[PDB]
Amino acid sequence: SINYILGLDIGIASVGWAMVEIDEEENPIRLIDLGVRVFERAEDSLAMARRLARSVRRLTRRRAHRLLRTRRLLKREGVLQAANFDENGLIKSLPNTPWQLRAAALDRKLTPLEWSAVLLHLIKHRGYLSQRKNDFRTPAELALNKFEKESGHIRNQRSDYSHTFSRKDLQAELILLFEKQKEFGNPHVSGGLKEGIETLLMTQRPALSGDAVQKMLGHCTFEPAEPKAAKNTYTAERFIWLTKLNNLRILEQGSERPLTDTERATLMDEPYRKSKLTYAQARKLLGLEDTAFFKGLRYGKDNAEASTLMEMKAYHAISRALEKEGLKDKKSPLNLSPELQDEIGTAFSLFKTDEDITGRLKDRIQPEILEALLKHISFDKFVQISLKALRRIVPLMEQGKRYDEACAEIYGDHYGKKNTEEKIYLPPIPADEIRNPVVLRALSQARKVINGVVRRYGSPARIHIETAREVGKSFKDRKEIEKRQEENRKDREKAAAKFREYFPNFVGEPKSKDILKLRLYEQQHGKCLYSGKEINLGRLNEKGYVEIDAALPFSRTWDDSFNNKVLVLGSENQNKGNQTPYEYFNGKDNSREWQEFKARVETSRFPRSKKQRILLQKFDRNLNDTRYVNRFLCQFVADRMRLTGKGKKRVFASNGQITNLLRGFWGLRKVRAENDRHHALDAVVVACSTVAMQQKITRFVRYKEMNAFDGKTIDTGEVLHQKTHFPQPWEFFAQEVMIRVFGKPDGKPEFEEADTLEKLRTLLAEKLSSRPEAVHEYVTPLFVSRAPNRKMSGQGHMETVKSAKRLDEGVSVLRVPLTQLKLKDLEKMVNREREPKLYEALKARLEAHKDDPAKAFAEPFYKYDKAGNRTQQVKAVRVEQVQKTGVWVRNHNGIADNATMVRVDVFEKGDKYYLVPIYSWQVAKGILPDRAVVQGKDEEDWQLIDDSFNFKFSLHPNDLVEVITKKARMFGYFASCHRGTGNINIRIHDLDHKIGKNGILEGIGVKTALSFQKYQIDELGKEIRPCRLKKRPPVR
RNA sequence: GGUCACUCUGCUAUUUAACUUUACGUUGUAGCUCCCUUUCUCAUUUCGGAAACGAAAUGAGAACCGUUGCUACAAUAAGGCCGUCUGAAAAGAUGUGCCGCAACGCUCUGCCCCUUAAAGCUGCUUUAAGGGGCAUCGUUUAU
DNA sequence: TAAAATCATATGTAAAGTTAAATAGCAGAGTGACC
DNA sequence: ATATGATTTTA
Ligand SMILES: [Mg+2]
Repeated sequence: SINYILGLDIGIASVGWAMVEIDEEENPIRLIDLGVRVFERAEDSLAMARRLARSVRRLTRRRAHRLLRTRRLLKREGVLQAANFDENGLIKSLPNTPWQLRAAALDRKLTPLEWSAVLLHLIKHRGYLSQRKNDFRTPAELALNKFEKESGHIRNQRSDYSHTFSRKDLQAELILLFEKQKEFGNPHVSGGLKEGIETLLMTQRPALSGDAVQKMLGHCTFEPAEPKAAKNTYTAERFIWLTKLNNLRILEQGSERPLTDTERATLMDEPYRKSKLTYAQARKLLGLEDTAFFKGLRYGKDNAEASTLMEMKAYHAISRALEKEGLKDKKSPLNLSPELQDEIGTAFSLFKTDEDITGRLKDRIQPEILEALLKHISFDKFVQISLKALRRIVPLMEQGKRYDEACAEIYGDHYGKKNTEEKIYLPPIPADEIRNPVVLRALSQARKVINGVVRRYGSPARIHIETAREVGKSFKDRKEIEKRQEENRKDREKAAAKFREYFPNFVGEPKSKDILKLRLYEQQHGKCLYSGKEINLGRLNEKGYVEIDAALPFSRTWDDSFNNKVLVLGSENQNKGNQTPYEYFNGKDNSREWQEFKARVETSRFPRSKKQRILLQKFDRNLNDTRYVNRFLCQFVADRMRLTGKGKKRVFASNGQITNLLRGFWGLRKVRAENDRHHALDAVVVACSTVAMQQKITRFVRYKEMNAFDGKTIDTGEVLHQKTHFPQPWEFFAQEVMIRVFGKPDGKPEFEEADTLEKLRTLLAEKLSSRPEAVHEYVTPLFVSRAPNRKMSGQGHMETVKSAKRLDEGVSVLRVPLTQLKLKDLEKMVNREREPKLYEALKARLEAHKDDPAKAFAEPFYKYDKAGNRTQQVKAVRVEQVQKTGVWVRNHNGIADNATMVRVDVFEKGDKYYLVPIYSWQVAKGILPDRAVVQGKDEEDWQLIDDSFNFKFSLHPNDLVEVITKKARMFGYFASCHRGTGNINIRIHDLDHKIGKNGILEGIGVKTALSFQKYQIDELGKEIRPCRLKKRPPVR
């Protein structure tokens, strides 16, 4: 066959792959083949969006269900008498004054209709119930009075948020309303009715029930049939304390030593004996004259030995719960067998509801103790090793054995249980282990590419993959990194301690967002960074008092990084909406408030990176998934695939820094020429990168002070690039590579590409004259393959609903806010002529404010009668919009634009092609469209399809298409189809931004097309084979 | 001696998946409401008149439609279902009711492509066996 | 004018929480491949 | 990014 090395540059969206032939001494000698697999889809996540849509489906459905149940309950308790309901089960003549009725129920009897309206309104708007284990008289009255005698509206609004009502405040309202209405008569104050209404209002499903944790929990390292153990387990805590104890090291004057058996015995039961065993305390218990330090620590400008080193969190948690419930003496030790401690830790870790926990503990532990435990405990996180393996390992570590010693005595080695069964073809990725569809897709596509090169060229000798790791750093660099991480650790400790201070009643310990809140409270000086008012730290858990605002919105930045979050008031955050602080304070004209906000920012303890981001006034993603893909790939490949290389480790995990340095050392520095083809180039370097070069680079950067991106060292002040030490594979490596990868010659991107075998072979036999091994069998050009998306589902329609009452005309009607009503919108306002004075006044404001609606309508706009008096305020106006097509939604009461076109069917009649667009909602419906696009006309005047039309094929996104238009011949990848125009759009495989519009041929006609035919292509860019459909495919 | 990979532990930073809720936003429908096109009915006032009667203009009042603001109800993908109790059925009662914008895969089905063999035919076709790829198929994924 | 290109404009949003999984890096203990 | 109205250019 042939001996090559396969190199891989894998990203979130692409797999650049390359092959290099090596000799019997495994050096590189020839570039055999290369390609780029682009498997992404048209651009949070798709899975995240799916999850949010599912959650809102469940929310809508559960509210509808409980309101249905409420109407039913009202019927069964005789409140309503079935002359009250209609065909739809709705209540006829249901009054629409429930706030006023909720206020009046404090002072009079209510009509059965009034009282039903009150109950349904309370249950529909039921407020937020805390989910953490732990006027007046009425929120209604209060709302009515201040808000409406003073705000004009009761409900919250987009830019004017006004109230926050607890579910318990509304529960108090409900109870007080039944008590009052029973003072006044109201034969509808049943005990059953009360129970039912209050249960419908208060009930909500648990966040975790049953096996929810177990289905997510991992499995043991050593015995994979067993689940992980919880950290809040006597066995797991004893394991962690034994590993900290056996691995503890005293750095003496010059020598270091492990703890003596006697010292280990002096410490063993210390974390059990007291709340925490700190380093300074252990120091005092150990003798340890002052010229003795601990390997680890920090030993900075703080009391480092005050840091903990161990507390038996679960031991003392259980102990303190039992103590606080008068069941264990504080002085006395905990009185439960370790098996029971493990069982109760596992219980509160796997299960969170009282029901589920008791269902696993009642027969194991005494009901007084279980009562005390449900009350004060919260547990989580689970260590990496099951309880079984830990029960086997921790006794040996009690004896002094190291971690690996015990693991090797018991299981043979401390590497754990690995499945390694070589196969020639990489086995599919388990996908049980990877709950990340983007990572899973990248891994599956890399598998497809690898098994493709194996089906085509046999087994690779060695596979080199580019990871996301960084080169072993200097000793100064990583100690600076350590200082900064340690600064953060101490900030998190201070926040957690502050939180324990203010909230002694909290059950469990602070969670991450809790440390986030208080760490912001610290860095911000205890004030809302938008309003300047101090934050009442006593109520952080009150829903709505303060909210963690993504300063730059998630919908616009997809950013959750700490530098993006500020701690602001609930009202302030919600009025901010999805604006940036710059937009929110209008800092174009430095508003009185934008000057203040900026100042508040500059006087904060924020890092100067966060400060710059909080104020950006400018726009124009994810590498975690990439590193994850790669670590997994390397591990997977090594563990499971046949390789011909000489050694035992035939997979080399590389990283971008080694590729960057080799491209800088070999000439391929490539400022900003980023086009899909480049991923092949990297792959080549990855295949040429070897372990020796890894090691040598690491030595130069760590011990010889080399910068690990530019490749330069500075002596005095010389600035020398270390190019010499890393010879490229062959002399003219750069030139050949550039030609093979990109078609054109290295020096000039200006030249037209060689786009076939003959042109490319001639070009590279010419340019590099001397090297005759450059050309050979496999020197086909680089044609970037793209995965096809032939999936039939997707977003059915856009999410704005528009009025279709005038759809025959060909217009939708949507009510636009004035602050958004720009002057081109105004002339399409519906009452442009019905209300001429209104049109003219709106025009006047827009013209006076240079057509800036936010400034034009910052002052409230009202209508005026003929007498000149002020009348109603205008905050929005219906506006007409063209609508020639759409999706009926919301019980056929509105219409929305199309969102996703699933496929385009092509037919032929008289050597003319026609296009039938099919969208997602039609699949939902089961409709297979009859009419093909006519450019100028609406869909009714489109071409009916019947027996007289020859179906050619169907077309999904990124299917390969060839269109010949006696003006030009074009080949690609289908992207879009224009219903208005009837044309298609195609991506050029390499998305070369010089041809088309950013690499997309927009507006390609296929009506007069000489030839219009669909192709396929493999993972490598090989085997381009046109295919013809036989029978037109249904949609269901 | 170094670098690396992996095992476990503490930590820092970031991300993913799953779940439970809130409040908005949009559309429709109502009630009160703002403007306002049209159309009636009446009044007043000018014109005309032999009479009755007609004509304008203004001002009240309605009504269709448009529609401003507040409140409520319904819907919140398009589309499909499930338990329990009555009931011969028709169907009624009922529920912390369940799915639907992602991904993987090849066991069943559909659908594209390649190889090998056999036979035919003057490059195609049928039978067979194997091998891929994508799915409207199986599953993660159900009351 | 019919068909093909080009330009142009619009896309749902803010929170509260219970969880599990992953990776990059710092540090501590180890084994083994590899330079 | 896609979906598609609105406009200009081309056969
Ligand atoms: Mg915000």
